[PDB]
Amino acid sequence: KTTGFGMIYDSLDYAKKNEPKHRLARHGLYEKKKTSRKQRKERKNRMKKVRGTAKANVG
Amino acid sequence: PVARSWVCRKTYVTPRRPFEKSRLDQELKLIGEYGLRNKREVWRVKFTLAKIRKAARELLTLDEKDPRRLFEGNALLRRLVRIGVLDEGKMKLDYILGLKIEDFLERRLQTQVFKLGLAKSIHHARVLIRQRHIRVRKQVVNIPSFIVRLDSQKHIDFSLRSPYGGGRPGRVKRKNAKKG
Amino acid sequence: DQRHRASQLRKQKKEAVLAEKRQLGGKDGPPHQVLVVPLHSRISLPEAMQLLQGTVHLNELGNTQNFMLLCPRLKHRWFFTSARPGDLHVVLDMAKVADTILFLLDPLEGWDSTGDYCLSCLFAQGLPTYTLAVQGISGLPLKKQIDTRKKLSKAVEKRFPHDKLLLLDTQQEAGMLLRQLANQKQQHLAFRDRRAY
Amino acid sequence: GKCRGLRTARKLRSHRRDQKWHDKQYKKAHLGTALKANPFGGASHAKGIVLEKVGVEAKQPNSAIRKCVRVQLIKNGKKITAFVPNDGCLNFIEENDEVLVAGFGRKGHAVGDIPGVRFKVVKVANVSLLALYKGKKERPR
Amino acid sequence: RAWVLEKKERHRRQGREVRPDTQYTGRKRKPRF
RNA sequence: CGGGGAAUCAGGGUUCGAUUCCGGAGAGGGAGCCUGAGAAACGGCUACCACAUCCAAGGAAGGCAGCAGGCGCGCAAAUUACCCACUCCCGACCCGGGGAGGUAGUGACGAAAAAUAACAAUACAGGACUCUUUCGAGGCCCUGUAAUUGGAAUGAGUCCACUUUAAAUCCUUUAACGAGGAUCCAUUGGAGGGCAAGUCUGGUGCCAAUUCCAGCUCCAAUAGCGUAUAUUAAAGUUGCUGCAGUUAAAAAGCUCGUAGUUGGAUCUCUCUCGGCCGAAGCGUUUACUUUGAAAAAAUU
Repeated sequence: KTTGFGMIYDSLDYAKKNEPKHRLARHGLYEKKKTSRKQRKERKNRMKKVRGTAKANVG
Repeated sequence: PVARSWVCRKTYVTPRRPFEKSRLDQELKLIGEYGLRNKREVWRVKFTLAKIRKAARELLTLDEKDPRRLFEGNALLRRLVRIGVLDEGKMKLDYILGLKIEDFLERRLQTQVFKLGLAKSIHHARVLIRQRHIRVRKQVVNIPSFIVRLDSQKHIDFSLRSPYGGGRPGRVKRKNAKKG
Repeated sequence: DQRHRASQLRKQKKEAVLAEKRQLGGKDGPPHQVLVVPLHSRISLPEAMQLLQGTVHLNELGNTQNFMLLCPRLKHRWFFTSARPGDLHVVLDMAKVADTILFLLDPLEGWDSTGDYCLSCLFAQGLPTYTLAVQGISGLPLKKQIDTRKKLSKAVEKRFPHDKLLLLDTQQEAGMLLRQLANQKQQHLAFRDRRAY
Repeated sequence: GKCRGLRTARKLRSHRRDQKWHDKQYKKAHLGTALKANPFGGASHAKGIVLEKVGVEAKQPNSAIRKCVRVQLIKNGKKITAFVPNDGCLNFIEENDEVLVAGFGRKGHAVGDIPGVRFKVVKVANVSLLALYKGKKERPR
Repeated sequence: RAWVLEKKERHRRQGREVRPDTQYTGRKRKPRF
């Protein structure tokens, strides 16, 4: 025997709104950006040493 | 802070005197008679029996119409009847002090597999249970120390995917049949 | 008064230890000499030397390349030498002057028979401070990698029982290894410290 | 005769406090100056530097000449002498080596054979003597 | 070895059963670590 | 640091609680503040003290008892990994962020389950039962041991796939391969004085006894077993339960000599105002005992 949990949604729009992003991704209905935490954290900490539109100039 | 439990028990007590001939011979008798692995299993059953007897004695010190005595004595007697140790007619607290280690050792799954005729010996029973050949009511059991209840006694059958049961032959018989 | 006494003794010990650690590799001392020995025939020594090489003064000989490395980022001076096991006089000499011995390993086995032989000779002569590094762990598929290190721990635990295994794949691990070599407790050898060499 | 009033609690516990102080184990454990005089400093083991090798003569009715090593403890500088299991295991120990030394075994008491040796050598050069004796490991120098 | 010889003699005068006295009476089995 | 609590437990006690829950305190040592509902805040500022970083020598900047990581200390303790999917928190917010937290890694701290073989024939050895006074006979059984055979069963592993999950790993589920010296080989200690266990062997020296070393045989526990140190129990060697003080450790030179501890016998419910009741004085005060409320979880 195998035991799991199941959810049948009324429409695909409700399934796209109320489901977690990972279960939508397992069906291929969602894709997430291919960056890690370290890159985002270091870029955010670099962006706070520069003022104004130069904040958008990091990379 | 973590979301983890740190509650655990030891299931046995090492004897206070390590070397005496009487206890060594009694434990060797029990191990040979029930096909056990080490002295630790004998001590584990001793510890359960000692806990049950201590609870029964502390209940026996209570007044005869204590609500705790009635409730918890009925619960303890009902459990001891349910696992097949006490008879349904000996449901009295005093009889609990008359129980031996051998009853709890009979109610194990290894002994019940040997006594029901599924195995040619007690060591054959232990090997059969450990090798996923034995099931209880639908459920494949790998634990020789699985204490069989009275209502599970008539439902020990022999594992529908096992070679001697449903019929797919094992590794050895399939390999030999391909040689010739 | 007890707290004050403890503070005084701790200040003494910490200043003495600071002086001892400040001597080696710094501007008032000799370069830190590091001898690199691959313990297996499967190790590519020149690419590891590329990884270890901050400015490099690349001195070289007829077959060996021994290079000085200056790094004022960490304020440390190295002399990196190399020796192949089985060259008995070469490994024994450049290990009897080395302050550090960097052993190189392959991910599969610990060492060959030749590496075992040179390790027996080095244990016999006397070991200075040593550091274990594994070279090709990231060339294996990821599914086995963790288990591989686990297995190689057994392959190390016989001769190096309580010692960590560092990795040498990229420049980042090279910098981390250089940091581990720079700040580390030094084994002091009686024969070579009683006599000037 | 001991007092047995219903209001003699203070007197009973004050007397018990003082007569507790008249016990050697209680006073050793509660005076502080035993851990302030133990070479191990309250510890079960301690590391040291082998100063030299000395020889201790055994008891009078059974003459023997046992071999010990004089070592100096790292953390507090005290000098102790430590026992080696046999004469072969003495060859693995050299002057100016790092050694890990434990007690001789009976919670702090001396040997009933070898007079006045208190400690035994467990590890030398960060490897055990038992492994070195049995050929399980080699030691570095 | 002389000690265990005297103790076996002491147990003999106390009249209790004792092992036979042989070559291996007082003998170190092995080094103790 | 205190408490909830842990260990031992006949009963009383004894020992431990730095440590995830609660309360407190601090953020290198002191001190003074700004802002704010709330801070004497340090992942805020300002000085002094102690350390210490860059420098063009004018200056500028500092606070891991956060998560990792390093040095030092030592007997003594893990990755400079992945993620906001779970639990929750914060914000202007259904959407952003969170080394809180979660998930992997290291991990014989410790606790639970549990492999390292099973059966059949044959050959010997014992024990029953039938027939014989017995010896003996049992294609009569049972039980052991095998340098003896025999195929049956299986996990440890190798490895498709699914499942797992944020993505994975592990477990669970399943293909294929996978066991005879089933070498796919269980260790750790102790024993020839006493608790379990020896009338044994071989080297090496002193004057047959006798130092040192290697073994064999046996015993115990077993995926665990030694050792050291502390502590508890044995222990009634701290004695309240429950020790002693002639001769063993111990009663004061002796009596008057306040506090503290202990102290002989005795003593057999109602008054006013509102609907037989409610309010009121309690009846000398207590101690003691029983009942009831109230008192965090987790732990037991």
